[PDB]
Amino acid sequence: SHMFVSEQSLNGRWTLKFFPQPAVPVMTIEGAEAANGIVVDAVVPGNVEIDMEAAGLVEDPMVGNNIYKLRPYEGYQWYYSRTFAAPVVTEGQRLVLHFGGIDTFAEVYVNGIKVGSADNMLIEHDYDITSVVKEGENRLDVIIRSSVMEAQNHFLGTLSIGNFSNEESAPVRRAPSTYGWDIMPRLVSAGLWRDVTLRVENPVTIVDANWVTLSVNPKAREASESLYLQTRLPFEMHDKVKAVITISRDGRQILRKEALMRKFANLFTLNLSGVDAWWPRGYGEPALYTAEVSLVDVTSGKIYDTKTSKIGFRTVKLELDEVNLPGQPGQFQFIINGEPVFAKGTNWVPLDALHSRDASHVEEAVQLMVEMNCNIVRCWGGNVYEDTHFFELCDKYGIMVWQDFAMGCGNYSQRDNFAAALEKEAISVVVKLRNHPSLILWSGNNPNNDRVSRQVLSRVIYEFDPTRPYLPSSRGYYKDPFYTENPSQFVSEIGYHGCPNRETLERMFSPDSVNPWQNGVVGMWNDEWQTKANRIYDDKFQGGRNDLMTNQVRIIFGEVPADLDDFIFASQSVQAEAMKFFVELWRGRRPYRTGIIWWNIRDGWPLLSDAISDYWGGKKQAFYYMQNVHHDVCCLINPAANGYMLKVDNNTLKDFEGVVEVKDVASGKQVFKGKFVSKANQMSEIATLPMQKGQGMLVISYRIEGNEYFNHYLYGEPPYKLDQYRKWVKKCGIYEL
Amino acid sequence: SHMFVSEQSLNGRWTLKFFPQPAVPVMTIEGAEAANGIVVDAVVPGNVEIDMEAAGLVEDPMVGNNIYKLRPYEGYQWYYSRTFAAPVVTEGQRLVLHFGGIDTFAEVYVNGIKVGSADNMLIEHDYDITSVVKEGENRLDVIIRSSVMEAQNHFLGTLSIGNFSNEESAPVRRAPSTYGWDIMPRLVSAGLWRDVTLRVENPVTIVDANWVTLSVNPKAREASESLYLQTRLPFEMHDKVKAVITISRDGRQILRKEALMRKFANLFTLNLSGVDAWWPRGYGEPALYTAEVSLVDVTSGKIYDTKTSKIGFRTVKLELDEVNLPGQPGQFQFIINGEPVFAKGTNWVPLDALHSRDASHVEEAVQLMVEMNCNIVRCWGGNVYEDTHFFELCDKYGIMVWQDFAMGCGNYSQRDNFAAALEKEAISVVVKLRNHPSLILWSGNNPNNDRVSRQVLSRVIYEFDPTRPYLPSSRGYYKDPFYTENPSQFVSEIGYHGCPNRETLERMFSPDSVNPWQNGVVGMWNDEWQTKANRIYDDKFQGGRNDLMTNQVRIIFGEVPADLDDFIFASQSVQAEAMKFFVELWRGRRPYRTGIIWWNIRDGWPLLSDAISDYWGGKKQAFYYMQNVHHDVCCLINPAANGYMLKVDNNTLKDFEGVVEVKDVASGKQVFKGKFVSKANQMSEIATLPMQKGQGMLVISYRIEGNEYFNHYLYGEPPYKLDQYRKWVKKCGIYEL
Repeated sequence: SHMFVSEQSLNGRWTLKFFPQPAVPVMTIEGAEAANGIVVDAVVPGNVEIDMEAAGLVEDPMVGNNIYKLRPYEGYQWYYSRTFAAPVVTEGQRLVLHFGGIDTFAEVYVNGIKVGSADNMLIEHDYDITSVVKEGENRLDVIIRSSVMEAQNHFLGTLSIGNFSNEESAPVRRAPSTYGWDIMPRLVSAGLWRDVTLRVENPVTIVDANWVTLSVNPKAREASESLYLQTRLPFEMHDKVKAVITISRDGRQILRKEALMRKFANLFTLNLSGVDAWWPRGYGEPALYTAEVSLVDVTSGKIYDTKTSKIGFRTVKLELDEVNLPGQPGQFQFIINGEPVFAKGTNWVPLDALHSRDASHVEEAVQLMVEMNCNIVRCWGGNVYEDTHFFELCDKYGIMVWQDFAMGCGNYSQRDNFAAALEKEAISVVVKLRNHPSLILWSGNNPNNDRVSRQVLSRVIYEFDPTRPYLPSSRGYYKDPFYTENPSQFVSEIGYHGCPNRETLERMFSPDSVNPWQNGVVGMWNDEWQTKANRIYDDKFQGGRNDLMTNQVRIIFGEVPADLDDFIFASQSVQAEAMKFFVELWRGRRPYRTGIIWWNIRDGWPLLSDAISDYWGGKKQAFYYMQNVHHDVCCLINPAANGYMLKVDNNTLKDFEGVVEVKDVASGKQVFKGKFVSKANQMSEIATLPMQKGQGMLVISYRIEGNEYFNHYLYGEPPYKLDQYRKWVKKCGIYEL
Repeated sequence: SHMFVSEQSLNGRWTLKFFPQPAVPVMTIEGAEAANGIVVDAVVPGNVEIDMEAAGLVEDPMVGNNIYKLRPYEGYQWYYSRTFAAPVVTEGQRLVLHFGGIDTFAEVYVNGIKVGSADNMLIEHDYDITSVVKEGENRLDVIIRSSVMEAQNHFLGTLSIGNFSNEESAPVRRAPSTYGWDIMPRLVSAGLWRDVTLRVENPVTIVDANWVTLSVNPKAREASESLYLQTRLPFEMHDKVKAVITISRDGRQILRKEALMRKFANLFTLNLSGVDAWWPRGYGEPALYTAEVSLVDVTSGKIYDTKTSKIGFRTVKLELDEVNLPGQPGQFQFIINGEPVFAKGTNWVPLDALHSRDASHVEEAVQLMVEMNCNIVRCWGGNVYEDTHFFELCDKYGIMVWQDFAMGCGNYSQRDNFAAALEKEAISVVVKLRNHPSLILWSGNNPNNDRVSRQVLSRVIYEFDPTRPYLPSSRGYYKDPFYTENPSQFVSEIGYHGCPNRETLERMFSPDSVNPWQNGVVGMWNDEWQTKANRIYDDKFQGGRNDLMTNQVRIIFGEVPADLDDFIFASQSVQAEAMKFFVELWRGRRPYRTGIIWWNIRDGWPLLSDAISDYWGGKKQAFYYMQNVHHDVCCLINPAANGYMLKVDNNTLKDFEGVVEVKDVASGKQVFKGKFVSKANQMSEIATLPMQKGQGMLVISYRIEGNEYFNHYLYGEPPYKLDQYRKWVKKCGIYEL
């Protein structure tokens, strides 16, 4: 919330004219209107493929192999055009044209006069159009050119070629996943994918309100909060404007401070009483306070500007362990408000290949994490930066955010132009997000002499966010020593394949391609299944990523099921047991293990992937398994040398008592029953259970403070029988089918 | 070989107009034609002094003191002018004006319109003149200004003044030796010293074909070769062009791979069978393979572009030792294809002061190294970068190349402008030479905080050549402890003075200046002998470098001879014994000693220097002495504590058996005869020979695999008798007089 004098939306219907980009790209209005192209109605915010599908010119890219039919448009130009009424601009005021998203390389014109040249799809773009606006009807024209073709204006270094990120992505500032990944389709797309507004500022305005938590005392309910305020202040207004700072919660005023404005930039330290600290989920309440600052004329009482946001009193420290594998990553632990927190959460991928539809999915997607009880989320660097509302939800629901700078698999340019473009991007995104309490870490996500991670991004954090840590860098049987003997205290990007629900299969695949076994030969994937797992370019081959699902089914159940529903249950049960085991293994091996960020919670396209819920919200079996091992206090079973260790993990700051009962599901015999005391913020061992004979499943039934919780442990050695496994799950009564 | 649509030569007769540079340098065509100057016929490629000498305006600078008469032209401007027919350029095609060498600061005009500004004589210059070319006769005009005068456009730091490299050389990007060195005349010169061509490119063209040897297995006859291909590819041509990669040898195809072009930049890995590794001389064959890549239309079969070059499957590592001297000079060894190689070779200096005649000397000069059996050559930083053909010869003949970035004695600018110019130069020369297997190392030749060596040049290698190492930094009696107790494992830049042959003396000097003793007083050099020493500026003085020659003759032979022919044999024998001892000393002290690069093999002006062959190809006595101690397997004698140690060195990967016989020349008495086993790639000790009485010479005769090899060892203590030494050489029968 930033109360300008006025904000007028330019969202709505525009005119979109597209045409193949000639050898000399079109950059002027005259050439854009003279170009031979097709004109359709467009929607802003949007993507050009959405407007084309509305016009009936492209088929639904979410179906079959229609994604490849968008290939020719990667070399097209896109000419947005509309008219707007000029807002009222009195003397001294400034008129700002704001684009939250321009994908990507575009020339912006107001009344035929160029006002800006854009080169980054991940950050905002503001242009002062005060001197070009006219009375009455005005013209806004944006000529976008081909992003793929922009790559050929650069010479790539050796290490920028041959990586998993496309070479076209290396020299340009766009979301690397747009060019194609293993979990994301190739849809470069284009268009104005976020809001376009007209803002009016007074000569006295708030440039930036930077809120920084300097100290927090959760027990005394105190906190010292700093406000680094920067303003535009004419000298005639010096000593005549005052800043009104207001901290409040639920309409109740906590603190109010007034200070005469004697200079454009000031630091205000607010020592607060009766305030609670912001905590991630499990460790306390996500206490948020409304922080408002206004510039008010001391005489007339005129309000020149107001900046409002919800802050959280919180400190973060990244404790790098350097005695146990100091050279290996993952040897770190987050310290929030002085307390070591164990992290459990998901990786955040694109919400949609057509990123204009991201905002409409943020609410549901964040609700998936709230149901899952994640206390952390790592926003993948192959994706765009999410908008303010996503971080607001993470503030409200107490989910810590690990933000990677937008860089993909590979090494990047060491030269001045890429550094200047990346520094401009880093300064923009940091200034935008640095006041959210959920944000806890910046990551360069990269050999260690790399100018980008070890200089440009680090230098921006040093000057513009010194209170948040910066990290310059980040599949057969789940019980393989590759997982069970992994030394990483903090593991991340750990996934497992799982077939989507049949309903999703029948919706993304053509009816002939819904069954995966082309010509009935099991193990052989038809061309549509191959595309939906994701093939980036239309190549005709057999095998690849799809062979993972089948291989995993054989390892656990001996044979691949021919029945499609039996194959879905088999594949989803493998993903469900594997993912649950990984979380239980890291939680059970505290205090050495410090966190686990799994991959991933939600797909951004109808796809066969490692996600536990698909693009249309269809939750796989893994989602419910994971849900029962993400509780604040979770009773679990880990393998032991001569049996099974029954443990109870506590990701809170309070102690708990309860009773746990483990029994074999097939025989009903009680293996253990007793009271347990789970001390706060630690793993507590209950009892070593004797080894069981053969295959089977144990059911864990525990109750804490009058609430019933359930879990299970599959013992024995695979291959198991799908029907016996099904019958174990059904008699266990925890999960459905 | 880069098959453009067409390449039309502009070499030949041009018009040259020269005039003194006024205070405001002429930079436009109008001022160039208006300036009062002299017009002569010129030849491209060439130097302006060559054109003037053809016009009878300057005397032969290679004779006497005529080099100083070119001084006034250091302040002149040079106006090249020519007409050319426009090549055929169809739609989409691009016309490129290519200059392989512009010395140096020049404004390039095509039809009166400026198309480029040049500021570096060491790299190519390409200008897209498509938009300025006209049908029919076209005009090409180049206005070069004074290089010396360009220096006064900069302010020099303290450490750039007083060094041995000229202050005029510090802020400009030219060969530092052009301004004067101890072994090179001061001839700044000017001109288009390399080819000028017109190239036509298709819209689909090859930008760069970077070949990199990823792994080699010399005994399996296998190797994995990577092709980093960058192209220009219009989007309409995406998915419609294929890359045809062809590895072959002697017209026999080894591998052919076709790949559809889906993006402009790709990495192709070629795992090859039946291929041999490239080895330096002695360690194996210089196996070269023809690597061709073409961009072919999949439908029409049209070939848009083809890039062909001869590659070599080879790996290189530089093993830096620390157990010994603290990262001191020489404490390293080259590891080629996993085998530690002992380096023996020469420093490479300018082939000509008028560098347009370099190319005409490359064949003969490389053949000097092949006759010498050098396996390495260090291209000196005071020289220009050699062209493609010189590296092709080093590929063909198995001579490793240690390339120094062009930089002279002294510290350089730490500011942005010089760093940006050097980065552009490094990027240009690295991309040009990074596909030659002979190229083995890049060197900054620089204190440890220097921006140039420890940042600009290092960052370019890190991004554009990560498979080649980068090194940020590089008497009287030859038995003085200064040499015999030198701790450098890899010695380099080690030389000894030697008077040239008499024919070179009679061709360099005036007939009265052929004898060195002015007015007959022995030891006093006339003004012409002083000039040829090289003396950069015409300052009259006695002594200097020339006193080194006489001093060495006195130490070894007690007195300098009066007869010029006896003085030549005395000075050349000193140089021959001194240089031979150095090579034998380093070869005999393996494995601690890792290499020796001596100075030098050839002169690039008619000069009195430490070279072992002069500018006109006259081999001094040292050339033949050296040739017999550069054999792949060499029997040598080193001094010992209580005698002499007969050793045999092996710079190959094979074993050799033979018989060696050592006997005193004067007497004829056998001192030793026996069989030896020279094990591969090491120094092997044969026998400790007993100490001999007084002065004399031992002759070493060894036979290996039915071949005849010879050497000798001068024993005793100087001064010797020049006649007695000559009788020893004549009775040995090895060397002539």
